[PDB]
Amino acid sequence: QTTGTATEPFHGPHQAGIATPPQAHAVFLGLDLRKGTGRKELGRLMRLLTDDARRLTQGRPALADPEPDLAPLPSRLTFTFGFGPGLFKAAGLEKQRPEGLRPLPPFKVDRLEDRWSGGDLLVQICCDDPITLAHALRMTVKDARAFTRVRWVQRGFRRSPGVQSSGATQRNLMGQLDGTVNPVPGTADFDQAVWVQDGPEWLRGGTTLVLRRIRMELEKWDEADPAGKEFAVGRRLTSGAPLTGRHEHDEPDFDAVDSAGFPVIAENAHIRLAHVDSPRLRMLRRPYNYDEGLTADGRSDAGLLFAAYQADIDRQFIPVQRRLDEGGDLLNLWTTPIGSAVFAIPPGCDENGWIGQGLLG
Amino acid sequence: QTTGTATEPFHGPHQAGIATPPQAHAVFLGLDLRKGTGRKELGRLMRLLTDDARRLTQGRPALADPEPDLAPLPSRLTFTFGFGPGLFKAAGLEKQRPEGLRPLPPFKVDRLEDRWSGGDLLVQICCDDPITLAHALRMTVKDARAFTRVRWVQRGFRRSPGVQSSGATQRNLMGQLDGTVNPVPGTADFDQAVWVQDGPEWLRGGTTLVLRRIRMELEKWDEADPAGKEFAVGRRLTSGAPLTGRHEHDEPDFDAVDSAGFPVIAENAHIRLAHVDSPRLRMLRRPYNYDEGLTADGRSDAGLLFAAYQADIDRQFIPVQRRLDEGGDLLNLWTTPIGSAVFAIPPGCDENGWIGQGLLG
Ligand code: HEM
Ligand code: HEM
Repeated sequence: QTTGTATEPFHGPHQAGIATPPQAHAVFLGLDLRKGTGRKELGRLMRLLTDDARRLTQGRPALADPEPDLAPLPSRLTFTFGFGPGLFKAAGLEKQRPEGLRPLPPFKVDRLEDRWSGGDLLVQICCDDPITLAHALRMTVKDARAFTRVRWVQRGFRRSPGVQSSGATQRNLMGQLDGTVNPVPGTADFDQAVWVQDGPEWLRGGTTLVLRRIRMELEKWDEADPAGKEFAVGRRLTSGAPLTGRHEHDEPDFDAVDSAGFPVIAENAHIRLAHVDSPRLRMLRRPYNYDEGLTADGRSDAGLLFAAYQADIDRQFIPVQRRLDEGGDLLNLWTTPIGSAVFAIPPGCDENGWIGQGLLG
Repeated sequence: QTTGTATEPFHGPHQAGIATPPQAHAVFLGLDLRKGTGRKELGRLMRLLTDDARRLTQGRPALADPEPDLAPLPSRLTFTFGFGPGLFKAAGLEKQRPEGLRPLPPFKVDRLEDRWSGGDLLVQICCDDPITLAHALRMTVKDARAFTRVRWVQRGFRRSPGVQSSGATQRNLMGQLDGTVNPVPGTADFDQAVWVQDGPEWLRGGTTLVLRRIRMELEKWDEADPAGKEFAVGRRLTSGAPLTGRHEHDEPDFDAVDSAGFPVIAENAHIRLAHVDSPRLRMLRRPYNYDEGLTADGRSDAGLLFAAYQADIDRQFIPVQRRLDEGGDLLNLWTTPIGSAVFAIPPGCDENGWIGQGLLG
């Protein structure tokens, strides 16, 4: 009943944390495999981590929990595990790597930093409470340290629980309503867009994650005229309505023109370039905001942990980003991708099973 | 009514953020004055910041707000401004610096880092929502940048709103219930312990802040035996009860002995060394937790933003810390102060007034 006692099921055909409505906090933990971590070792690793998530998400201490009193109040804690391209070579399982699971191709907007890119193994931990989250992260590292090195850890947040109603769209650190057009969990379009059905059999019921750390150049954004800001996106700042409508969820009319005959939503508006007509081909956007550090003279380092889930990186992610990589895409003046990683996310498990057992077992 | 629409009054005899029950998130912003920032400039600065807090805490955009749509949902946003020792020399107001407002004396446990210590000007921003908080921080830096350089920014969190009931004690990242013995806002003991009445007149109705960034050596803490953990503190881990009682709020009996004649609460137990018999001399503890970064092999960098408020640093803070600085203080094995700063926090203001006007006006 409480924000603190509420739980998310750990077991199911799918891993939690994907269809789960985004919780208030997230940590994306990126791990590289140690020299001796092969197929057997990854099995022991995933069995450890599986049981940790199984207990902690239900508010129970992990086995050998160093802080058992931090286990209760799970606050909708979820774990989502993902396998990077390198994990299949280390496992001797190159035959099982999906064809599209590989570093994204270069984009003109890219300013990618190694310290925010790549990784053999992802542990994505989401939770409505940051103390519960912190404990879950320590326990993960307690069992992963023998097998892996920490490549990076990216921390993000959304609104605190209760600040806005459930399902209402939340704003990003540019002040924009962010998440209006999105596959809805528990619809035909969602399952077909998100859950893998083709390709190697182990991944069916899983998905893929494209995780891109995108900096917001807020100093430049601030000085941008507000009417220019709406022209660049294709929607109004306060209402979130498309420029052709009046309410946030009005459907963007990409054929409307104005008095002078010009498109109401501009040719390079961000919702035009990013739109895909076929809903079943769309990506699931499930981002978190980040805010990290200030320089001496007061420049912010903040932006978006852009988390995209799709059944097929080549069909559903790369074309959109390629289309965004154009010159007239005005949002590129104010955003800069500084990190890129891709992960194959296995199906869920039941009792007696473990995450990744279909691949590594 | 909502966690998001709830507000804290900005105006009053005292600044908010001190007696205010701690909100879910905090940022402590440490600023050093630029070479040209004297008494007149500090007046313009404090008038800018005052009006920013006045509007933003009530869910209204600041003047020249770059992200006005991030102003609503204030979520109990508060600002607390503090003046460092150097601020009085730059203002030509050395006569008005409280005698005790100076860097803390050295302690044996100290491992102080310049990047977490000192500062001429504090902006402490607390809020139940991290997006609201982030916007408030950007607006603060927007108006402070011309006058100051950012020395440090320390970010901290407690439970999310709704995870525990109001007033229930929350745990720290060592799993300990933290905050049981504390002056209660709106009692004689609180007002006498917290609000300045003696010393220079401008500070009456204000207070002082001792802000110490204290790292938790969690790798060592984890390997410490649980019964040893309770012996070191003087209280039980799950219940929070003193070793002489059964419930969290039972009064510690510092005269009880066991069968063998030995003190039940040990001579160097952390609640014994830190206890002050006279409640009116106690400090107000209002800490935040921090969790920042992992090394390659999985060591955490986490701990406590220990925020202590008192009318008199020499009478109410330094003796306790000095008493904690002893050799048998076992908590010192697992905690390390890595940052120290002190601030004089002015009284509040009304409309037509501004924070610090009694000092700088
Ligand atoms: C910091 C970077 C970005 C910001 C601030 C941003 C912002 C927005 C905003 C304000 C909207 C309209 C509201 C909504 O429907 O969510 C939107 C829509 C969308 N964005 Fe972005 N976006 C960013 C990056 C990206 C990237 C890299 C992609 C890559 C695929 C992407 C894909 C989409 C899609 C598919 C939509 C839905 C458009 C539609 O069909 O109406 N966004 N974004
Ligand atoms: C990371 C460092 C620290 C940790 C983990 C810690 C933890 C605790 C715990 C678990 C308690 C008992 C529960 C409570 O009443 O809050 C306590 C009490 C207390 N602590 Fe600490 N503490 C730390 C540092 C400090 C420091 C530096 C001071 C400096 C004055 C201090 C002053 C006090 C006081 C006054 C009490 C109340 C004791 C009583 O009269 O019963 N603590 N602390």
